[PDB]
Amino acid sequence: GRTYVYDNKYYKNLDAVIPLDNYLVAEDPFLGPGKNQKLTLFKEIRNVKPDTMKLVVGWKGKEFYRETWTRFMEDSFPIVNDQEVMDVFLVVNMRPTRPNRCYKFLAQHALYVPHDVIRIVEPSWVGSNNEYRISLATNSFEQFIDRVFYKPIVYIGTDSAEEEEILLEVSLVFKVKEFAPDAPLFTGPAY
Amino acid sequence: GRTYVYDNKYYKNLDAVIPLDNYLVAEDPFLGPGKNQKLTLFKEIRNVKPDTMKLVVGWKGKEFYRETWTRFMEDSFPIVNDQEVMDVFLVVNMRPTRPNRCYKFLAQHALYVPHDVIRIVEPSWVGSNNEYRISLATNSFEQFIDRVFYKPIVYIGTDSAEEEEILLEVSLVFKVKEFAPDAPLFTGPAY
Amino acid sequence: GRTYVYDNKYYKNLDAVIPLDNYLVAEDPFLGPGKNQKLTLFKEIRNVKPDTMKLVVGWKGKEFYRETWTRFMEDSFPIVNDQEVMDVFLVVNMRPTRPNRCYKFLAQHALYVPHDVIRIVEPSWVGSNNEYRISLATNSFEQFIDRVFYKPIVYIGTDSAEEEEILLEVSLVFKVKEFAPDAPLFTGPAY
Amino acid sequence: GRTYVYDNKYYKNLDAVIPLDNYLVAEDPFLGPGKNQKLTLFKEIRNVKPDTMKLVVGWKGKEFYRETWTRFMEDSFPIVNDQEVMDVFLVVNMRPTRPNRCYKFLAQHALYVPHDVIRIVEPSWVGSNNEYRISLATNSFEQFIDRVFYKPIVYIGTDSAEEEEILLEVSLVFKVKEFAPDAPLFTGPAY
Amino acid sequence: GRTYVYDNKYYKNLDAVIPLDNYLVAEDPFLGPGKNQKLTLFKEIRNVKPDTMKLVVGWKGKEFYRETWTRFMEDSFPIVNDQEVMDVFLVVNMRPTRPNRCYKFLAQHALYVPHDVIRIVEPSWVGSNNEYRISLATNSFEQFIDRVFYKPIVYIGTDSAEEEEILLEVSLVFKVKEFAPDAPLFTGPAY
Amino acid sequence: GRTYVYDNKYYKNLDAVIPLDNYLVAEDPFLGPGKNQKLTLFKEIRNVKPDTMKLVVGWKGKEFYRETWTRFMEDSFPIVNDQEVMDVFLVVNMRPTRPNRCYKFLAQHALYVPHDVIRIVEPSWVGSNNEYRISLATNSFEQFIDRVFYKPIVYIGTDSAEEEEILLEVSLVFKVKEFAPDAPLFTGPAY
Amino acid sequence: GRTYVYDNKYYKNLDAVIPLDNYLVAEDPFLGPGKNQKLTLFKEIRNVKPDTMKLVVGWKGKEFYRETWTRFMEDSFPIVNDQEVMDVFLVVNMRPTRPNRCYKFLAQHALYVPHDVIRIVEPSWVGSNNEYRISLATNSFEQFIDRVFYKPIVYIGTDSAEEEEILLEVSLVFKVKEFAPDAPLFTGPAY
Amino acid sequence: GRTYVYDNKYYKNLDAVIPLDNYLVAEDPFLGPGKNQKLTLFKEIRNVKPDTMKLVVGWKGKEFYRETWTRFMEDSFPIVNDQEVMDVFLVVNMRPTRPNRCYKFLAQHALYVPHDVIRIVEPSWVGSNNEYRISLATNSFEQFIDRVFYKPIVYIGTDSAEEEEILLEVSLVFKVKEFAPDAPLFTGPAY
Amino acid sequence: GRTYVYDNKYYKNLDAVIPLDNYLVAEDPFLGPGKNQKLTLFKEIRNVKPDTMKLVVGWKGKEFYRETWTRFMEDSFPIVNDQEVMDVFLVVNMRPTRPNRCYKFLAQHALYVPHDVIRIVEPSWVGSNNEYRISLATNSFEQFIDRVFYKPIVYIGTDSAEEEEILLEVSLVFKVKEFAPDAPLFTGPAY
Amino acid sequence: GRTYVYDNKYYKNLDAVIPLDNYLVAEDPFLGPGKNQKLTLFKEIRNVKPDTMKLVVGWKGKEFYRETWTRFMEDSFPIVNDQEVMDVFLVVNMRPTRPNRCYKFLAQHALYVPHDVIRIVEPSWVGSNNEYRISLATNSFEQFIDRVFYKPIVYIGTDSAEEEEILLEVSLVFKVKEFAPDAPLFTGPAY
Repeated sequence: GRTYVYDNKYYKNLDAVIPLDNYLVAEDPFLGPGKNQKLTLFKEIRNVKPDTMKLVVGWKGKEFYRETWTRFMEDSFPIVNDQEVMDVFLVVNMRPTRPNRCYKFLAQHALYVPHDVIRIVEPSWVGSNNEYRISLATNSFEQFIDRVFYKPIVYIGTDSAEEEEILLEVSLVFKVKEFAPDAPLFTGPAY
Repeated sequence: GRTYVYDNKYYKNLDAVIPLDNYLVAEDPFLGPGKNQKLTLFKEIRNVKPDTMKLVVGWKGKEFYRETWTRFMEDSFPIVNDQEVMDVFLVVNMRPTRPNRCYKFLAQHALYVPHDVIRIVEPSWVGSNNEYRISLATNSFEQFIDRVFYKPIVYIGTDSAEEEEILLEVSLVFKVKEFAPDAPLFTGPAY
Repeated sequence: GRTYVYDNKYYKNLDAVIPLDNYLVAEDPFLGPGKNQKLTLFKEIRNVKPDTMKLVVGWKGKEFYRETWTRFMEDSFPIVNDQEVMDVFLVVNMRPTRPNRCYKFLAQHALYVPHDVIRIVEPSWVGSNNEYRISLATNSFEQFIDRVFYKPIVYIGTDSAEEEEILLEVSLVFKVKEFAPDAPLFTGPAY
Repeated sequence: GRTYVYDNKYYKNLDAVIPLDNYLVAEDPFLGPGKNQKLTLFKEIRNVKPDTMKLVVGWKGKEFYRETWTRFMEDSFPIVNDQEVMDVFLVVNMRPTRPNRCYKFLAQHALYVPHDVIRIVEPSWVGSNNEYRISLATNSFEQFIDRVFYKPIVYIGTDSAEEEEILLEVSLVFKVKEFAPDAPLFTGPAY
Repeated sequence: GRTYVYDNKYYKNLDAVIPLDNYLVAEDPFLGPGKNQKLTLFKEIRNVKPDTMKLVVGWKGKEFYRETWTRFMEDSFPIVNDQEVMDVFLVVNMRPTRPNRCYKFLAQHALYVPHDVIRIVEPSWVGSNNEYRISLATNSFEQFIDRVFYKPIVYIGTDSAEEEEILLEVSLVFKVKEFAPDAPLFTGPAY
Repeated sequence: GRTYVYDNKYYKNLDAVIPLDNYLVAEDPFLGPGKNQKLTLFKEIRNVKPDTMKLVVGWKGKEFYRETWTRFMEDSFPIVNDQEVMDVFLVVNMRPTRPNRCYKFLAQHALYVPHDVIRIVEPSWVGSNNEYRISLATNSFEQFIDRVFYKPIVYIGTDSAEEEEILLEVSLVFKVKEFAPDAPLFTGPAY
Repeated sequence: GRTYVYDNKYYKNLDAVIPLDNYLVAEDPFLGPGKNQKLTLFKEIRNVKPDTMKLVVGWKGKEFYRETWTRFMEDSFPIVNDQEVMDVFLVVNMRPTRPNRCYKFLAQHALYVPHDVIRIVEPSWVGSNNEYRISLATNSFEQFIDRVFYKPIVYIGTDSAEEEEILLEVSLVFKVKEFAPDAPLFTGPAY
Repeated sequence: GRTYVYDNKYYKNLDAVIPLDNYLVAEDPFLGPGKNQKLTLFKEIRNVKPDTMKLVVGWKGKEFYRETWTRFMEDSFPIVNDQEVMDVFLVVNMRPTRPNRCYKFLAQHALYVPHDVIRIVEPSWVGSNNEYRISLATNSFEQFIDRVFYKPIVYIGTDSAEEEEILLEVSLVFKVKEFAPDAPLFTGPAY
Repeated sequence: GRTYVYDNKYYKNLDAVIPLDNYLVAEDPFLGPGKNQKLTLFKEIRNVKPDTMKLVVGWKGKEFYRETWTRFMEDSFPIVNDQEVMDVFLVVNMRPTRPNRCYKFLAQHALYVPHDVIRIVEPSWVGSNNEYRISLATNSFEQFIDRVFYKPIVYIGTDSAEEEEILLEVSLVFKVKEFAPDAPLFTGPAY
Repeated sequence: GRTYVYDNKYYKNLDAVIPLDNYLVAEDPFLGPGKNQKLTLFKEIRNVKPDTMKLVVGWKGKEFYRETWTRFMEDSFPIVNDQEVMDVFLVVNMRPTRPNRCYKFLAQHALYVPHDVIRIVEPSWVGSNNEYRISLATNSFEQFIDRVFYKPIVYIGTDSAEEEEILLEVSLVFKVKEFAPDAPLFTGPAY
């Protein structure tokens, strides 16, 4: 948009001259409000037979809570501001250990000792990001137990007609709402 | 895609030669993971006056729990594997008893003795499948009570300007996550 | 569609002669079933610095519950029919106090004394309706406390590179399911 | 169109969420009101020279009326209900006696002894159904004559540059308006 | 479509390799079967006032029949073959006597002495061909009267807001079905 | 654009989720900067023969300047602010005196006694607004002459094949750039 | 296309009323002129390492000619009519022995003892039909040698990053031009 | 594209201001490089029965070579420049002897006495140009034999269900590459 | 476009085988013929009230000419070739001093002491480049005055409903037509 | 494709939720199977008159074979693996020696002393790559002659109406099928 004046005659550039409302969709939590904090717990290789699923993790509650508290605190310390853990996601990331394989990943979870191997029965189909993301929603682990999110068990399979070797990566993704005051950090003594 | 070789000259068939990412949508529960188990409880005929809704079911808690436990166990026994009831849906299926009628179904629920007849006030509009699906989330019924999902009441109406006779079918649809081990059934003694 | 008969020959007007199914979307609560009841609590002017958010409301629980019970009962009395409060939304409506300003509103909530001023960290982006709507789900306030929804705190900011004066309006929007019987109101004595 | 309720939140399926008036055209009589009754009178083979048409039928009035009354009554008896003959169509169906011939059929009618062979002069062009349909609108044939539709003569040709052998089928198609009472047939004596 | 053979390999040119059914429409009579014979009777100039129509022709029956028989026979004699007059159309062709005029022609007919001037009342609108075509369906005129089509009267107007001078041409268009035998004309004596 | 929060899960409305540069064009002066002031000078009826143009105005310079100064000053007095006459347009507005006429207007101007009637020779074609707009760029008329825009002559014709009566309206349209200070009008004495 | 006549008025159905030339392409031989005769010679399983190709067939000329003559004659005898072998294609059909594998087949041929294993160097890419088709153009095998098409060697590989087990089927496809006289087969003696 | 200059301001006309790469196709030989020379050898009428083909030409080699040498030399003499016969095509042009016939032509060739009549077995389908073009690639005929292109036999049929009379025209089309020097023709003696 | 020859057969790549005229538009002067020379004169900050415009520059003629001559000569010296100043543009470039402001710029010019502040009356609307470009068309400044383009005054405003602080940059853009001979620069003495 | 689980409710990202077969085309040899080896023989400048072609190369057979053997062996030695020369292309690359010339290249070849200059007669048109590619399909040159591809002559012209100077580059492009065993190169002695 450009203007020119020639003896009270004005010029402009030619180029410049030339239902669903009732519904809502949820925002992706990792893309939505709050910070993302990924704590990778472990790696695992499983070989899965067709029409079966293998147990990914079989921790007792005390071990799940010890691993969660330890890893979160070791990574986060010092917690400098008031913050809220909006949610904790158990993330299972899958990949083939072999190239030139074409199949889809299958998963199911639950929130006694679980079966190591189960048959596929109406599973959840894992998308192309090959990740199954499960919503699970102190000074010492002792105080964490004294002051009293679900303990997950997960099964992974494929829709393949042959045995498949899978590499699994299990993580905890924390959704954190940080309340950092409009206050600077000063070297002591302040002022 | 076809290939031909004629004296080091290669040939191929002519025919062969010639934003929203931030958001999520929930999967339909009946189409999603887990098995579907429909227990039809009863059939009912109601005549509904314009601008009114009639009570479909007025069971006491003890009767709702007796009917649910009895029908589920009678249908399922023996429960052979570890399983989880993900959810229980109260399904109300509606149909006109007369042909050549054009109107939409209206519904409302709640989770003292309820009114048999109420006035329509900002109802839920039932879709073209003519079904209103409400999420409600042992050895004897006694043990089921001893070990301690909501008790629903439902109203059905029409947007019709005349009285309408409706046939109602009330069911419980269970969402079941079955954990069947990779283990066969053998005639005893095994091996 | 018009028909004419001329000596057993029939005539008609020329003009008359000439995947996504697996998923669900939630209905907007204010547009969906149940009545809407808006109780405006107060108005507030805040001046917000770039990259910061100011506290909108810092009521103690007892004050939040006193304000909610008082305003709801004063507005609703007499409650003539059986009704259910489906949900309570804390609505924060924002507007600039100045014209010719172009920026987007930013918000974050939480359900000790909160900080008056915080830094913007992965906030929720407020849409073009300039409203942040938070789901929060007796005879005297004493009976309301004796018989025992969350207490919200909200921060508002802008993505502006300059200081901005904002006018805020805080309301409670109640979602009400009214069960009005098919019964008239008669002057006493009835019949 | 499917609806789901989860704790007072409503869901719907995504797929369900996503001049010439001044004029009239006549309805095809065979497709329009009234029954169709086809009485095939005869078959005929004619060889037609280019630019000429041959006489299909040269019956005297008395023979046309004898053939019509006889064939209609022999086919229809007993006429059980009140009925009206809306119209009578003389239908001439044409086909080549040879395969691999490509030409169009030509026709002309009239309602002294007619010429057997005439020259083509501004004829009617027969369509791809190869049928020329001409609208022509008692106890004994004697009573039919005593109580007193036109007698047709028809010529058929081709636009071919060679002699063509044609197979002709001549029929009478009656348009019948039946007035069958809402009354059953009982074995005598009735009741 | 071209084909080439090179040592049992076949080649083809690349370019060669790459509801309303229930209704009928009448064919335009002048374009349809039968010959057209135009007998122009006379020319006439009329000046028509806005919202009025002037009488085009006011002949007595005897004059209409004398003019028709005389003009048809004078033009046609000798009638060499058997023929049928399918129909007679009274054609009124209109044109402005002045250039640079923009208006539409209006017409009405009827099949006592008629009024010379009438008011326009729900007329027929003449199309862009500026022609109003009305279907009207011996040795001496005496024999034509002795052996015993309607006598038309026509009014023409305009939708103009001023007086308009119109040139009218009145004709009779005959639709003739000629039955010319497949027989030559020989100089006498034949053979 | 609407936002909802349900237990740290964020929601948005579905509808909201879903060369020539080198050249310039002049702005229409009547639509462009500066005020418009129309002084209608006179009305005139002319009858124009085909292929000819008639003189609209034949004023001497002194009369053109007297008429312009008088009409402008009589209309404008008092000139309260500093202003600049950017341009003066001689506007000739044309219309037929008769309805139902279809032709285009033709014009030519010039800035001895002119011919009253000229032949059409490569004229300017007047557009559908039927206006020909010609750019022409004190206390007493005497001072206006003492202190010392062109004097126009205009011809109007038609492309019609007949004589046409035209109604002409001749005006002067002034383009005025007003410099009104940011100062109020006070009743004397001020303050 | 249907026609109707009503009192000399004709009716028709409404529905019926409403560069690269310089070049040639070769016809697919199996789809083109001449009969197809497939003689399957053998089946073979090969395991191919990434970036390598394995020899499919390493027959001496005498063995290739013995296998070809024997299989063709055993299948064809008696050759009842004059015929011409237009061409002989060596067809190598490939398939994975495992499901859920995604890769493309690679091939190369040649028309001393060949290497069993070679490296992939600018190969021919096999299309989606997984077939590599190579054009190769008596009473006893002795007479076939006495009266004196090329002897092929073929390599097959994949573009896979892992070792792949392939099932190969090697065939000879004959293109046969049969000249069967217009003469019947009679039981002897004829006539 | 037009340019105008008005006092250092430049003007231009408004109208002026406003995969398959890996493959080759052969050029049609008659449209491609080299001259075309058509020598028509003979005309022939054949009547072909359905599902049969008739022999077009049954010349002995000596006759084919005599006819070819004689016709080529008689037509070409004197051969004034160095030239190369790129190819010789046997062209068979077909046409029906009767009008109003719709069928496709069928052909087959071969390069003992051949059968006059054969059955159609997987023929070549002749395109809409009705031509079958077969590539066949001295001072006296004696020298042509002394110094030592194939001898063709051709069959023609139709896909017709009746007997068809065909007119055949057999030609030889020569593809000639002429090397005419950049040298004039002078009357002797030159210079 | 690629060509291949195989034994007199030619190949080509497949990919290669597959009103307003009456008017003119002016070319943008800065993009059109002649060089551009920008002499920035000064920077200025103005605060403009809604519905008002502030004076940008109020130089006397002698100061405008002194500033123009001085700046042009200081920048250009030495003028080595014959050149023509086609035009001089007064360019006023505007920008807000604050971010997050949305309004359009308004301007007016004129070519006594002018008012510092005027009311907006039919202004020129400044385009998105935020520039108002006004066409204005020796050895010492004394000689420049002795040998004898307009002196501009400019007002700038906004369409804003609040007071706005604007940063203005005033420049002179010269359009220069340089006539540099086809002659080199040599160090003296030449040759 | 991303999946989320919230209390047995499954979520997916919205974005993820939303004839010629009978013919073959030859693959470009330089893009198809086998390696490419370009041996540039020489450069040449020719001036070609309109409607004429100049001889590019006039080598005797012995010189063509000496140049080919020498250049191929000098470039290739040592030939380390078994290889097959699939084809040899004579490539003539053309370019103008002058800029701002617009014409197309013309070519013709042949496989006595040839004329240096010939007239253009039905040539091959060279495409936009300006290359004419002609398919032409030991220890010492003596052994190459002792053990016994065509010798080409090429003419180049233009469709220009003036004389044109052309730069020509003549090369031999070899198509090589390398059979490199799956065997490494070891320093002697191996193992």
